[PDB]
Amino acid sequence: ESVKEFLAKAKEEFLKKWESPSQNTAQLDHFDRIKTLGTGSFGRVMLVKHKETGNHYAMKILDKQKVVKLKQIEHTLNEKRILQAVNFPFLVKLEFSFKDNSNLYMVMEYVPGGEMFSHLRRIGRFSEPHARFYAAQIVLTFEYLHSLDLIYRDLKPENLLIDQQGYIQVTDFGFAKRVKGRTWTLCGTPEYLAPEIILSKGYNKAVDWWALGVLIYEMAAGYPPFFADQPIQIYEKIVSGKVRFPSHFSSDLKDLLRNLLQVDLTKRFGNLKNGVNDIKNHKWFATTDWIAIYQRKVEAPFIPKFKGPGDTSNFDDYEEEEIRVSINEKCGKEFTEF
Ligand SMILES: N=C(N)c1ccncc1
Ligand SMILES: N=C(N)c1ccncc1
Repeated sequence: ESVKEFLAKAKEEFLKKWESPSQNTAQLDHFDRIKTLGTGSFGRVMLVKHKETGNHYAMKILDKQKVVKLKQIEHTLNEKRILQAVNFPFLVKLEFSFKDNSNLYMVMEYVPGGEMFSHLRRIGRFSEPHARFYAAQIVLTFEYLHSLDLIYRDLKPENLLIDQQGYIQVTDFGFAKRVKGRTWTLCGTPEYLAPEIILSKGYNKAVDWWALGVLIYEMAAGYPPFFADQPIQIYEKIVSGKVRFPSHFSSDLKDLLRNLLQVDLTKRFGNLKNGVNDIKNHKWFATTDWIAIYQRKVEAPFIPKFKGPGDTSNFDDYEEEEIRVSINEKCGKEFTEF
């Protein structure tokens, strides 16, 4: 009942913000730009500093014209509407949002420890206790998101930032969506796609649990289970129903992964009658104090090295491009609700 009442309040609070989203809560010249932290086909993330408070933030900047051309309008409206409505210890907090003639802006907390991906590639692979600590946070986060009828759809090490306490902060909700029932969009990253996405089926939250299997495998092995030079070859391996495990994997880890990497979505852990509890009660998680993880009372496997809230050393170097704002409004109709 404690979990039921927790999730009921979580949904109440989400729905109130979902039905009346915040809009236009800062403007660009409230900030100084410091450094580009990442770049994509239609957007960027920049470290910025608020000029009055001195606080640092990660500012996601999306080019409206490029969003339209890459057919990401609905997805970018999803991302902002969801981010301004959610609240969970392992989700990056949105602090401000606004738009101008050219761009959409989402200003969120800056997490200086960097992407899990960098740390995983630096060390090679995580020990099972280390992987399990992160996995437990994703399990709780998906329990939260799925109870709100939200599917995340982009789980991968690059989207998991490590904070000052060594805990995960999930970022990039660009593919997240509120879904009652099925949805159909081809999106994600090839190595993490569930078979039913590859096969163009109407799919559901079970794709997140498949991706968790991929993530746990990758954290514990150092590489994902389905790897190939071309996406088509990755997809053939994903749908095959065959995975090989390193001998150093524990038997419990292999058993959990076989049930998360279940190609038949109707047999996949997280999608059975007991839902998330088939995962939480699995022997691989026997040492996990779920409440202590939620309360952030467990000592983390490591704390990232950084000097302070403005340190960018755990992110990499990109060409610094202008934040140009047209004299004329672009795509106003498409982004009215942003
Ligand atoms: N890539 C990001 N959205 C990000 C968020 C927070 N801190 C750093 C990066
Ligand atoms: N003390 C623990 N590790 C613990 C394990 C499972 N459930 C609660 C606590």
